[PDB]
Amino acid sequence: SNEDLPVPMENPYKEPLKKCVLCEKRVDYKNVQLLSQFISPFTGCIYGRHITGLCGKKQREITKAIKRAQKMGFMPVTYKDPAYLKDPRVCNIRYRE
Amino acid sequence: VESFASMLRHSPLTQLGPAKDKLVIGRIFHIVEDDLYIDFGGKFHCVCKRPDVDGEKYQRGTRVRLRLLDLELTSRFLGGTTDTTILEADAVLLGLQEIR
Amino acid sequence: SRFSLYPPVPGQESSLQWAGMKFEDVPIAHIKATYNNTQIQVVSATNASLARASCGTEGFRNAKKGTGIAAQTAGIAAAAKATGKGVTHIRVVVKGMGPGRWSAIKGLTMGGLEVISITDNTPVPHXGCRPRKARRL
Amino acid sequence: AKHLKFIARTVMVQEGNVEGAYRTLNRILTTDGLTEVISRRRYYEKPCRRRQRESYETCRRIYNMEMARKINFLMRKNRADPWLGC
Amino acid sequence: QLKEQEVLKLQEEAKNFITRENLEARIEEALDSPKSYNWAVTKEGQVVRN
Amino acid sequence: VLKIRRRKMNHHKYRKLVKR
Amino acid sequence: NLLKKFASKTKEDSIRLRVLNGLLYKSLTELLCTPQVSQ
Amino acid sequence: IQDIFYQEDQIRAKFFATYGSGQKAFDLFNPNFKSTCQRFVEKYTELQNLGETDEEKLFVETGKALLAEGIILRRVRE
Amino acid sequence: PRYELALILKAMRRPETAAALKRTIESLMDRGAIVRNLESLGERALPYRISSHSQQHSRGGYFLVDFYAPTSAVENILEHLARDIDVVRPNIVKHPLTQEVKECDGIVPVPLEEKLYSTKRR
Amino acid sequence: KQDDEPPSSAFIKEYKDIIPNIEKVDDVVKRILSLEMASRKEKLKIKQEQLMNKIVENPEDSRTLEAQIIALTVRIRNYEEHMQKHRKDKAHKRHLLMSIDRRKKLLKILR
Amino acid sequence: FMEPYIFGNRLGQDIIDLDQTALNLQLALNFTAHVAYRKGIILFVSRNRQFSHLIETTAQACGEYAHTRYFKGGLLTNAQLLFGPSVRLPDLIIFLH
RNA sequence: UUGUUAGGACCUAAACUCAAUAACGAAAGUAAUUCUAGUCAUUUAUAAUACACGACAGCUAAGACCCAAACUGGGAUUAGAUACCCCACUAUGCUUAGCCAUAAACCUAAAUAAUUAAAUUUAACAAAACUAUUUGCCAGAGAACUACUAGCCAUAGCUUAAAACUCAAAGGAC
Ligand code: FES
Ligand SMILES: [Mg+2]
Ligand SMILES: [Mg+2]
Ligand SMILES: [Mg+2]
Ligand SMILES: [Mg+2]
Ligand SMILES: [Mg+2]
Ligand SMILES: [Mg+2]
Ligand SMILES: [Mg+2]
Ligand SMILES: [Mg+2]
Repeated sequence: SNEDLPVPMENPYKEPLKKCVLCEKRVDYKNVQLLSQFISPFTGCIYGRHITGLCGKKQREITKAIKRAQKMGFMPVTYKDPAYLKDPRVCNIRYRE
Repeated sequence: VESFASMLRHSPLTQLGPAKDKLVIGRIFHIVEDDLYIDFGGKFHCVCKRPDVDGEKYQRGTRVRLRLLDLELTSRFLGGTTDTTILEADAVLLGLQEIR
Repeated sequence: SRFSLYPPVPGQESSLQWAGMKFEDVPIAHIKATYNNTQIQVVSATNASLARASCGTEGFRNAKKGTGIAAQTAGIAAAAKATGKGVTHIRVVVKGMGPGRWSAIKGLTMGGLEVISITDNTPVPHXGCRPRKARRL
Repeated sequence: AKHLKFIARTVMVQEGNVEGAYRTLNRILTTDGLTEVISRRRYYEKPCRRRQRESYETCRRIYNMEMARKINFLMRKNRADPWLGC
Repeated sequence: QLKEQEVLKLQEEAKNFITRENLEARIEEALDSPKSYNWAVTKEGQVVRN
Repeated sequence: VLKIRRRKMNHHKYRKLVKR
Repeated sequence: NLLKKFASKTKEDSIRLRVLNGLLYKSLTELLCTPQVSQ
Repeated sequence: IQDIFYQEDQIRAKFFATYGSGQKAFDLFNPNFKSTCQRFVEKYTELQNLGETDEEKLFVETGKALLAEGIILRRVRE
Repeated sequence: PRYELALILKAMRRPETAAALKRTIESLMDRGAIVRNLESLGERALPYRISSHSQQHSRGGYFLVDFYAPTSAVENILEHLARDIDVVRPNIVKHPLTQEVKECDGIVPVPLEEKLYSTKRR
Repeated sequence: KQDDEPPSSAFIKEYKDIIPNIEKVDDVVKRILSLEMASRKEKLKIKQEQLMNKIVENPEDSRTLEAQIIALTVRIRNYEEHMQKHRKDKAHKRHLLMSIDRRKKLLKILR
Repeated sequence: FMEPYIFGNRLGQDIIDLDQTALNLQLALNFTAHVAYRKGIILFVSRNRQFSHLIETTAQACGEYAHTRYFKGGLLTNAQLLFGPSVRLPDLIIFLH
């Protein structure tokens, strides 16, 4: 009929979905340096997923690892260890104005 | 006579592929204060702001360079059964095209 | 080469000294700011009491005992007692969230003491004791 | 009670600006939600009321974000009239 | 094939398991070499071991 | 509206009567 | 139903009003001494 | 509604992922405009008519042919 | 199954620390275990002050012991280690390596409309 | 009790037919892959397989009514052992009574 | 009700079959000619303000009428009150928009 | 008594942030940590006179007891306070064994498989509509979550559930 008619196919130009910072990375309770990047420096409170930027799965993984680390004598509870204050910033939170 | 299906396949707009982060040439057809209305060959025009450098050069008929983002700005909002369109395109004016 | 809001880390070497004292040595001003009375106690870094004051001891009574100006007087009174004992720099640990929480710290400054840091120790239970029932008014 | 004292919830005064230190400590304790927690924990909120309150906040936050999105989506179309006289 | 390989891998790994004979020697090797599980990520998702 | 109030008021008068 | 819900287009008094006035003042003063309401 | 996808789009998608959009700007007012990407697809087709069956072979050979033509193709991973 | 022990030990000199790790690992073997690896993480300051056996501790030596044991031995091991006077805090968990990092494509956009079907009902 | 209980030296169902082929395997490796270092769930997969061989004509098929009945007898006897220790577990007491009733329904269709 | 006329969706932008457009446009132009031939009144109607002056200039060139402004309620259903007792309504309305 | 304690003891009770999450369970219900046990295939719908469960409050017995708190006492308030507010304190909330079987036990939606067009706002409002299958249930309101009856560890209890008589309405959504 017509050679120029469009051909059914999956979108070639499809854009890959957006991954979180921890996508496909092991989250362990002993890696307190990674865990400390998602708590508050002053209170030690876990940040929500609107701050950490994580997905549901990794948000739950970090939460379960911080609590296990805190309960097994690896991580503090009421603050962030001063030795990890220098690590990079991944969380969308600015205490200073 | 060429068929419509052939025309669409070989059309410059069909060749562009996705219009995000593409480079295109536009023409200024309407100016309102420091807002330039630029036709880049699509359905909807874009509207950019006159650059501080060489502001006087951007007059009507002047061909410029653009970085497309969307061909039409549209978005569905809560409680809407159809998309809300502002009947405008999104592009970033980069500067005048060298006549050469 | 910038100021750090975070306090010095205990057990490390720092260049920050106040009146030839390290951070761990600077005396502590314990402010208990409740909704009725604001108490203040100043202690040395070895936990020895030096000054004490409160809105009640100043002479305020009942609802006046729980105002901002009442706590300010208590801080100025605690400062004067502390200044006599030989205290120039204090670490302010403010427990409680009452009306004279800030005013007590402002009185201490007016009394001639130099605050170098402000800590908060308001009790926050992690799940704890059932609070009293809501008031119906 | 078992942790180290003066690391948690401690700000440092810069150049004797004792008020600025306190005002920053307040912004910290509020951003972290400790302020609301201490206020609400004065009296007992019953489990049924806590769930009603949290469901309302979530729906309130969703509606305030979408309405802001609609206003910000049409922020650019608010410009000088190009077709004045028509 | 997969299960045969998995069994063989465990057999090779079992060479270096601890036993009563090599307990004290393996204890001293562990004390000599500390290990670290700490690492951090950037906003780009890149590990940053120190 | 008045139907639960009436069940309540009717139920209230039965519990009082049972007590007497 | 969110849009429907949140559009929302459609001597006793003397002693009671001496307690609400005092308490509301006590409470609103505390609200404004923190960033809780707003910065 | 049929999604309009021609067979050239498979080639065009690879070109945009490997080299991005040609540094020359698209002119959508010229009805017969030939972009750098459309020339890549015209040469890629010619080689495929000869009978090359490997997509990798057709992608690197077309790049060499355009390099001889003088077109500046930058393999921008960024 | 495969379990990872997390053994915080009292801060001691190497002679006594080595004796503590020999006595400990021997107990695992006596309970029918197959010890696979021993790792040290170093002496450090505890995140908080842990009180064990009528002594307050601020520093301890962190160690990991990878091993296999029946499901019935896990409880007996923890009971024995809790009675040891050189053990600040023993914690047995299922070995992390037995758990495999899942494969994720990405975050698919969720329409808020299908979140007000979720949240309005809640 | 029942006539057959899997020995502790038996290999798990994944490696039941793989280790015999391997020429030589260490005692430790056999012990890691035995039923001593496995969960109770693994020991139940061996009990079921033993019964399927001894009863079903074609043990390869597990969708037959006779095979489904065998699957529920292992679960039923498992829930009973659970309930002998957890006397006040009401979720598992329900699981036991619902499987018993399920087995009766399947035995009725088979008959 | 427009899906019959849409050739397809080119990466989010619906494309309009120009073969149906030619057939429909032929009928519409033929009908517009017979109406104009018989001396009927033709009213061009649009509310797009970019093309308000162009459409008013076109109507004047043709010899017909244009209404590109705010449309009063009742203009056609209550025309006698608005325009007069014997006002003749349009015989054809061309909606550019 | 108070404040401080980087002093000691206790291991009672409850589980911040995470949670802007929407998972698990038949429902009730369930989110401190770890480990053990553990949810799984009947084609699908359809069950009581049987079996097993069932928030909170309450009963029985032995314990626990930080805090909260019916009742009770004290203080104030008011023409009166038998309440609201303040202080003290008990049953009770907890554990171990039973019992009781009640909720606006509500998503005020029986389950299951369809379809989205039948020119279906087929009242309105909720939650778009609608077909088929099977069971349960309903037939004006009040009298009546009542009387009597039978069953039940329930004894001021629960489930089951009328009539006389009265009215011309009751009721629902806007
Ligand atoms: S987006 Fe892949 S794990 Fe978070
Ligand atoms: Mg307890
Ligand atoms: Mg298990
Ligand atoms: Mg009591
Ligand atoms: Mg409900
Ligand atoms: Mg009842
Ligand atoms: Mg009755
Ligand atoms: Mg009866
Ligand atoms: Mg009747």
